[PDB]
Amino acid sequence: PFDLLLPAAMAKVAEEAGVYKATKHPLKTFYLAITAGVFISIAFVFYITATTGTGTMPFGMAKLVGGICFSLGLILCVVCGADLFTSTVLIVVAKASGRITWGQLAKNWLNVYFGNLVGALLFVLLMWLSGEYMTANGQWGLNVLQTADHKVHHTFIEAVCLGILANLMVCLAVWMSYSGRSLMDKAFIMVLPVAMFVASGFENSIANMFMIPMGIVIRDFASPEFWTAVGSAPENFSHLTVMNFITDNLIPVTIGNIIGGGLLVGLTYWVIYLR
Amino acid sequence: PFDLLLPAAMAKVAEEAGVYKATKHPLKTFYLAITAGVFISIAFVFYITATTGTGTMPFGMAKLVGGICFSLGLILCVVCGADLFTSTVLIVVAKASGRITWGQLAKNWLNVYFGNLVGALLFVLLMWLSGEYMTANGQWGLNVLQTADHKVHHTFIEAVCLGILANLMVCLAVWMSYSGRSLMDKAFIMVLPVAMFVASGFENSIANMFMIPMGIVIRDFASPEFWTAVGSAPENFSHLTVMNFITDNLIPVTIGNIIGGGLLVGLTYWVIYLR
Amino acid sequence: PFDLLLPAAMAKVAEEAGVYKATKHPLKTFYLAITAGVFISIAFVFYITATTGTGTMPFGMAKLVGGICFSLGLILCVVCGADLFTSTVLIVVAKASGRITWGQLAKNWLNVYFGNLVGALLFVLLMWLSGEYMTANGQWGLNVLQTADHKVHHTFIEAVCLGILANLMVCLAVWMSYSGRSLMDKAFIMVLPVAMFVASGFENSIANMFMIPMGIVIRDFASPEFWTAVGSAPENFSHLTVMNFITDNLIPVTIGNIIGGGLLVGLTYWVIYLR
Amino acid sequence: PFDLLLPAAMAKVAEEAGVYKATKHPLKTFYLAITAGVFISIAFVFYITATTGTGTMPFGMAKLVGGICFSLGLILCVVCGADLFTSTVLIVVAKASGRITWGQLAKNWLNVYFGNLVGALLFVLLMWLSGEYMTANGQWGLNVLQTADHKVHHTFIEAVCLGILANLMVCLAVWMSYSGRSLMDKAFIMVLPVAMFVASGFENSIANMFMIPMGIVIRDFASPEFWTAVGSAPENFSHLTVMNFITDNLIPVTIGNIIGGGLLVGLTYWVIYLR
Amino acid sequence: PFDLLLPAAMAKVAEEAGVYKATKHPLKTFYLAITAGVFISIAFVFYITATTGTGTMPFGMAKLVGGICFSLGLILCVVCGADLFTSTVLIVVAKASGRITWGQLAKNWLNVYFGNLVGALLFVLLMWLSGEYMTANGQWGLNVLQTADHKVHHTFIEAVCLGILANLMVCLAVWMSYSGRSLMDKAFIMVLPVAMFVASGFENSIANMFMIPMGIVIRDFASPEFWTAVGSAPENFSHLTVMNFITDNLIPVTIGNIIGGGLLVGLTYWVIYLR
Repeated sequence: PFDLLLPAAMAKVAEEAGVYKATKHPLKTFYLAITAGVFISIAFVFYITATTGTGTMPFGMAKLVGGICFSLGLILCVVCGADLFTSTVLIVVAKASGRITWGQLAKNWLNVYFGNLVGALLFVLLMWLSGEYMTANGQWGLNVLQTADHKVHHTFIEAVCLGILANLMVCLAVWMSYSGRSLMDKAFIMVLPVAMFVASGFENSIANMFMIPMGIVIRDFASPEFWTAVGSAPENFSHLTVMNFITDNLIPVTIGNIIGGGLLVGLTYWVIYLR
Repeated sequence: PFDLLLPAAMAKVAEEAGVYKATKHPLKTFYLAITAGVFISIAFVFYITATTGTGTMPFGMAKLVGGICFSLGLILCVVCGADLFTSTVLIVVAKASGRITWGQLAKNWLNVYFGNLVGALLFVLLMWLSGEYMTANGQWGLNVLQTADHKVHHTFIEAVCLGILANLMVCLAVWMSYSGRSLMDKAFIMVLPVAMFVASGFENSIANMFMIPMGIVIRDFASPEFWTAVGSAPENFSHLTVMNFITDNLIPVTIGNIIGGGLLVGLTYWVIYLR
Repeated sequence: PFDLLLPAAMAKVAEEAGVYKATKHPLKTFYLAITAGVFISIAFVFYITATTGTGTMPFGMAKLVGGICFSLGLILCVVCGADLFTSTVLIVVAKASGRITWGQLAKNWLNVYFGNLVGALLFVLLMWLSGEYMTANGQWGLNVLQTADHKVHHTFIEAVCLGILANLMVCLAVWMSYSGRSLMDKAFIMVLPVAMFVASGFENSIANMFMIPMGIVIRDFASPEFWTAVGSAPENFSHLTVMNFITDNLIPVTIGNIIGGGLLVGLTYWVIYLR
Repeated sequence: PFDLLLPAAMAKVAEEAGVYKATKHPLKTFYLAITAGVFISIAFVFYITATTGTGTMPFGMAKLVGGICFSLGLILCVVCGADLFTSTVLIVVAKASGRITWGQLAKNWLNVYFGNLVGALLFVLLMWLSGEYMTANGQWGLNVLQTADHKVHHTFIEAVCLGILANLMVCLAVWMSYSGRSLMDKAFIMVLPVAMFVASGFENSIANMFMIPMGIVIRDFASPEFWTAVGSAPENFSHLTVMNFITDNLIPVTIGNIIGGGLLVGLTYWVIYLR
Repeated sequence: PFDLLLPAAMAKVAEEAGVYKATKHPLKTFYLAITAGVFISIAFVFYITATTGTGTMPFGMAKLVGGICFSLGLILCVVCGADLFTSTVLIVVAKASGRITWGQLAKNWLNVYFGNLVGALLFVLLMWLSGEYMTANGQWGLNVLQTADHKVHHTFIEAVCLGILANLMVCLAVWMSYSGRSLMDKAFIMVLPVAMFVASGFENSIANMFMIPMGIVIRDFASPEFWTAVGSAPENFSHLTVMNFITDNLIPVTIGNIIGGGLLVGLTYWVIYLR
């Protein structure tokens, strides 16, 4: 009563949440994953808006403010009960406890991944129809294009490790929020961990599902006035391809996400406490 | 007790609030809508004051600070119980639940819209009688004029999508505040979502009801000293017309507001939880 | 229990506080008004200290930081139970409810006004005896002089409307703090509304009771070294006169304060809820 | 329960705390005063570290950040139960109530003053042995020397009034923290009042007990490399003398501290409420 | 209930936590120490990311932001129940109380130290495999190298005193967090004390266990493109050697850590309260 949960109780509520999320109806899970993807896309839009025009600003300060803005998406995911893949990886605790089977875990992960992708694509369509890429004389679109272009230029091991580091922070934020008992203890304990992985540049698969397709759409369908304003051409971002997106980024970053989240946070604390 | 509300309880308190707001007396609803319009105009005044003179400042940082300042209006609307149209669209949850009829919804929406417009006009009159447009050697009035001029230059589909995105954030902030149990959990969970839509540039109909008429009034009745100080002439803002305001902005942004708020937040969560 | 007060309960605690404040002993009211004036003078000293040297800083950011600093005075007034005139105007709710008479209201308002003036003068004497006007090579005194000089150059209608807007924000902050149940919900819900009216430039009579006499004292009794450092002369601020202070500022700003506070916040919510 | 304390209860808990602190064992009081002096020295070290290199930064912003950093010391003093002289002056409430005698008050004040001085000297020794004065190519030591040099150049009446203003803010912060019921309401209500007196330049005797001896030690025992880096010589700070420290600063600032704290905060509220 | 713990209760919960941590199973202690080292490495990564490119920024502001970012690691250690050596030194309270023996204390300290080192090395390997040292055209790696190089250039007495000061702040933050009763009172009371020791430059042994080996790895295995971008050569950091790391830094900083933490915080408060 009125007290923060101790780590053992944190692990037991994590186990219970894993069982609850794994036993939910597939259609409800799909809808919640769509909302989670929409929230993550909202967070990346805030990040891009905040970090626009900060070239003269110091690198660390601008990235820190961008991460503080980006934490809104995962705060929304936690508060609104949406199913985010980075958070659904933590059902490995319930899997190890034996309360859920491997088939339930596989179905939940697939459903949440697909729903997150659908939500990210829907928000990409909305963002493009809004005309946001011409903000600040095209600097918003240029920021989107540069952010997307940088993510497609990583090695397999580098992408895997970046995904491990990103899902480490996301699952640590979720685990810490498990201790909170109010809307504020479950939101303010989650700004710094997310801001770390956003400012550092760690790669999140769900966030990339919004980022890279947005960059591809802007590279393809931008008006010539946008290119004239930004002083660049589409051939400067030729590497922004769907196949390159899925191959150079999606698979390695996703594999790193599983390895980080449900091996370095879920399983380790299950071993420490719930074994 | 002492715990944040779970999403199912959040949806049920949203339904109950919708029924309560739809069954209120029309005169009380009109007065509360007037207060809500006054609060929204207060928020836009804070935004304009904060963002004045930030041309040299980075775009994202200045817009983020402006949004943080702007969140005060919706915080006031939630705390003081005022009826804001962006929030009254969420009575579609109670409509879908069957607790209220279509006539009640239509009457509530019309009354709240009219009251918000009346409150915005009253605060426009107060702001003009205050002489605030000559602050910082006319940079306050110039900021108001530029903000109003930019909003009148959007396509129908772009305005509709911008309104969808704005009401998405507003209704998401309201839905998240439904989880809080104190004045602080119902205020700090609402700064970031509002700051997102303010910094990004998403269009809110109620906020525009204060913004654009203020710009028209300043364009019409400004002293020649103000124009000399700002180095511009009224013909530079010829497009700032009442008919252009209602046609290019009000109808599309309002339609986008309904489509965002009571289709992408209210109905989706009613389907997920209250069906 | 553990929950924020609903607007009806907020209005009833406002009514009860009005009755309690109107029925207090006159000497206790005088002492509390003196403490309130001291707190308001403390807030203006923080504002001046924070905004010193921010000429190169953007206008909005500097004024926002100054308002955040200024909110300390009204936070102190609320927490410590001091009687501030901007807050005592809200006893019009209890007057309309019939719990107090017109004579009690008049006596309370006069006593609180006189006590606030006495406290502001005492803090002016303390500030002058401290030697603070020579801070930053006289930039503190120059900031005080410019702030005082700008306030004496407003029309009657402009001053009345500025006072209306200022007391609107002050009474709205008090009304919102009525909802809070802890020291933090009653302090953080009060920073933004005060910061708005401070950054915008709205005129508060009690704050001006410290500001303008301080400027007059500095204009009169400053050392020639201060004038040499600031590169100005007393004849540059000839308009800073006590008669000009009371006539151009005190009466119109005070009348606007009553019209804002106990007509646009107190009476409107009494009509909505307590009628 | 769950509610902030009303001013009458705040005064009664202040009286009870005064009796408790006055009736404590002298050795425990001495140890707690040593810890309080260490905490105050920690706060001044944070202030110096934060304000180092901020010459190009605006005066008010840099001093505000320095005060926010400095509030940590008094937050530590309140949370950890240390006996700080600025806080022990408030036992005048219990003295006026008759619960403690004059001898107890005198012994408590002397013991706390001596313990604070001993703790400040111990932290001065630790800071010198750490080698911190060579941080940022000697700018840390130069900041310490300038801060110490400015404090030794005040008139008796100016020093007395500055001490009155400083202890006013410190005792007001303590009195406001008496209302809080958790670690957060007793810490966040204390940042702004302390930041005011730090940013403004009001003189605290305990803080000066760390500041000035540190400056004397740096002036005496600095390496010639430090002087070469800072581009100055010890003769530029000849006035930094122990006798000048105790005569020009310690006695007047301390007398102002008593007059502020236990006449303008303690006795006034005892008269208002506890008489 | 709902109230912050008084200092006597703070000391008794510190004693109980010491007994609990000293009586835990060695393998669980090792795993928790590994997680604590990972969290500390995460905090140093945030610090490096935040402070990258802030050469033009004022020294104090940049170091303050870096410390605010760095506080995340110790917040994670407290919330997640990890065993950090700087925190395990406080079991000297339980040792003095007689509840645990000297052998238990020695075994706990050795196990926690070894686990922290293993976790720091694992995160060093992950950081190197991520490729983070090429961020901002090698400015991230240059910041890491400079931070590591500066720490290897301290005298024995200076390193001992810096460790004393660092563990003072860490143990004071832990002791203050013992008073909090929620996730927020146990996190926000811990940002300022950690930020102090990070901004000032006080040396923490566990943090150095991540910092210096990372610098050695970057100095050894960096690509020539990184050196070309940063405009430097490995011979500029020849002193970055493992033997120099353990001799010039590890032993003196660790000894200072024990002397600070479990003599100046644990034993002093045991003497004041628990004797």
